[PDB]
Amino acid sequence: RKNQLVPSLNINSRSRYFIIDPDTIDNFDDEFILFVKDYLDKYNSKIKLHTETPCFILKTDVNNLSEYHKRFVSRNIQIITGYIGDTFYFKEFNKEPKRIIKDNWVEFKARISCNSDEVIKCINYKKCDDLYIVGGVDVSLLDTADVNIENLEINNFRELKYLLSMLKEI
Amino acid sequence: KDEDIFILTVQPVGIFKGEEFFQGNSMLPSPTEPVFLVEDDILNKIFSNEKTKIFHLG
Amino acid sequence: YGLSLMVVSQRPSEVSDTILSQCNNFINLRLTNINDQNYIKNLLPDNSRSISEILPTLG
Amino acid sequence: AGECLVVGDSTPIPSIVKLELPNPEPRSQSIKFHKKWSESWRTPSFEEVIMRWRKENG
Repeated sequence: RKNQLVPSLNINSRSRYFIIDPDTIDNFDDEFILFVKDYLDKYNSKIKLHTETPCFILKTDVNNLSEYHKRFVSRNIQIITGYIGDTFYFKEFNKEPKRIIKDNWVEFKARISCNSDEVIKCINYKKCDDLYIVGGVDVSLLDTADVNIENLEINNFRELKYLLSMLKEI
Repeated sequence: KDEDIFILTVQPVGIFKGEEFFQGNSMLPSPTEPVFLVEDDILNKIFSNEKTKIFHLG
Repeated sequence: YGLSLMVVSQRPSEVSDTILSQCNNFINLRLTNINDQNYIKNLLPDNSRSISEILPTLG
Repeated sequence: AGECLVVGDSTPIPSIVKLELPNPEPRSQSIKFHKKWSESWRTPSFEEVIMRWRKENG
């Protein structure tokens, strides 16, 4: 399975979306931030060639997204959610980050949100290139017209890193 | 004239797709892509390899 | 039939061209003669004709 | 290795062709010096070779 994903994971300008179920994987609340931190240092590090922002959609409630946002802020990682309180904003989620090449600065590096009807509609508006469903999710309101639907199955974050070519051993 | 120029002209002599070395001038790198010197771990696979027909020359 | 040759010479331009042209491997040390350098560059494959300019400066 | 340039009247565009491998393949008359030098000492039949040298003069 790892060798089947390497050709797609080698393109710098390629949009990847993630659909993750927190319950399927173990120790999600204490290792998801580290997984994001060591995913972007490898796939979203270059300021010119890595020109598309990853999107992580978690099957959880809105009230749990603030904790993830503040945990990310504590680690000095800039992300957007699209929620401020309990109201979702279409413009904020779909905005394109601004880049300053001479300063190696980008305003945000990930779109971390929850699984909801409003969020799913935003995904369909701007279709991605690869979609990774992790843990098993319905995904019945998403337009899979010209999008790869590679289903990844794991039991821990080490396996996900091994599959995504971020670690040489299981 | 207060113009700092540090330009190196290099020539491709192979690729490192995976854990093995393939020769040939192909897969031109995109602009603004880092150069990372070279490590002894990857140089020990291009030359040393592993086979009975190995002759050391320093 | 099972023979091989190792031609060693400090003046490659003065060695017979019929024999030096059959050599496939070259171990070139420092060369300070223009004619010898040109002859070696002609013998060497095009894959190394760009790195062959380091011959006069070999330590 | 295994690629040939075809230039002639039978083709309109000269090109490089990756030739396949024969099945069965011809015999290879190549001597590997290093693997033959890695074995034990070999003593040839000096009487047979000089006898052939003497007899095969015409």
